[PDB]
Amino acid sequence: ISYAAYLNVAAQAIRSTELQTASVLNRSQTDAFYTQYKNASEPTPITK
Amino acid sequence: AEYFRDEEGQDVLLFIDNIFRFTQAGSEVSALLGRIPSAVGYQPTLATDMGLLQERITTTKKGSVTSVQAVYVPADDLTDPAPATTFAHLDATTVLSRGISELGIYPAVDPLDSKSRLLDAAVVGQEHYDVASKVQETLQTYKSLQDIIAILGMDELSEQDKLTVERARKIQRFLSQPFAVAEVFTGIPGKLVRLKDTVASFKAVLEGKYDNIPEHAFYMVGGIEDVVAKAEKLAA
Amino acid sequence: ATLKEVEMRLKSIKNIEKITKTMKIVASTRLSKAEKAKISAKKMDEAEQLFYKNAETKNKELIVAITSDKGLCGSIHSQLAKAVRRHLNDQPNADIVTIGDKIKMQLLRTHPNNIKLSINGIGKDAPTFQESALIADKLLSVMKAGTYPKISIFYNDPVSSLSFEPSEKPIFNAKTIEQSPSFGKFEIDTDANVPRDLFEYTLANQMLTAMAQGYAAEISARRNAMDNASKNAGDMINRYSILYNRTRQAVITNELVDIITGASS
Repeated sequence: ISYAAYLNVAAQAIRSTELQTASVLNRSQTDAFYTQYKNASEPTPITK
Repeated sequence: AEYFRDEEGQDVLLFIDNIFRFTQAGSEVSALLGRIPSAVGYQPTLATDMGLLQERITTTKKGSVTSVQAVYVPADDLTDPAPATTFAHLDATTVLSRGISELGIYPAVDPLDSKSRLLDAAVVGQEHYDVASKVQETLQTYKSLQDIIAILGMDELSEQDKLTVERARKIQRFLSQPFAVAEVFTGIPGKLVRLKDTVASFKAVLEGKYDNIPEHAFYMVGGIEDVVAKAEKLAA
Repeated sequence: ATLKEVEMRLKSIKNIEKITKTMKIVASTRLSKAEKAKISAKKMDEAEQLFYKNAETKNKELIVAITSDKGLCGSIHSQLAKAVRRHLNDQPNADIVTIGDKIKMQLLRTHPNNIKLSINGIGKDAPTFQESALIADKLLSVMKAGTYPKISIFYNDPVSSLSFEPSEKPIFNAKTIEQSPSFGKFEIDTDANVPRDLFEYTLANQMLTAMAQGYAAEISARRNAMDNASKNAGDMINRYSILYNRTRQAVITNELVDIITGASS
């Protein structure tokens, strides 16, 4: 758990407060896949 | 020609310019003669007259006559019936295109519209044929990507393709050979390059050996050695 | 025929024009949001830099680069790729982390050796702290960022609103914080592991800024490029229009001649 991952989780939690905006929700919802690569082969894409 | 071919029995040469005029002349008289005009207006006896003429030019066992025939294509439409039926009777053709003339390449021979029955991997051997195969493929790719090139930049083509495109642009420029008869017009002293030399020169270019120097270096100059030197000239 | 093949091809060109038009406009809309983000991000970055500058910022390595999954953003993808290749001559065998596919592919061609981590699923969205945070967290764990004595990040700085110059900057390692005379310009006790915390925090904050600069450059380039496309397509409309007109006339003439020939008999 990186310090900024800790802060990130806190930020997401903080919009849960009652009052909300779409950009906030977008800032609290994103997806990706981090893919490893070798010195070649790509270990299977794992969702970020 | 026949007197030389037959009676003297010594190999000749023959030049005909234009054999479109032969067809054309026939079409003019045809109307007056009273023939129902065939398509485009050509004489109905177009096929026979051309046929007879082109079989009176031939290599018999009596003698061998190299002939050079020049076809004025009207409006440069090859689909016109008189040029079309000419294409049938020739043994090799090297159609020269106005577009390639606009590109400034003199000689202006279209490189995807040339044929000879002498281009074979037996006749000029596998190595020559292989060299030619790659040239054809490269240029055809370049022609294929002409649409894409115009609509969007060349940078928006695939990297692999960009190598091909760069090579082909070089091949296109490379193909110009200054002619000594055109020395006046070009203003560049002509150069004749050996057949053995030609195969070598293209082989190297195809392997991208000398691909590292400008397109302008390849432009309006002779053989590979000349290109190398012309890079030095430009470099100064 | 001639006539129909001209017409269908001209229709294609017309449709292409319409699409390139559509994209160019939509690009402008999208671009507005992008620019707004880039300002806010850059301001945030300036605060971190305030520390590093005042501190004295004096420094296998890491290379990180960013170019979206999607292409057709002009030569954003390949100008940055080319600028990676030059500084990957410089580096012996540095590990390239490629954030988004387009640069990943190009770099993969240049070396498959150096590519160790890559991302995918970033470009379609505008960058957000969430993305950056997760990317940073995975960067630390997977690549063990501290091993690299120097990190460098590559992005496209949107130099002018019609230009983009591919740009790089150096992310400062925890070592940097340690050996900078930042004790002489700031105060921490020792209980906090300010190097290990600040390194992590600015790993992401610097990356997010880079992503914002990049995203803006991508969308800006896409607008510029698609605009130039529209121009090129227009010219082709005119060229095929002349062909169409000539072809139409020719068809009338050729058909007419056949009719005359029949009538004459």
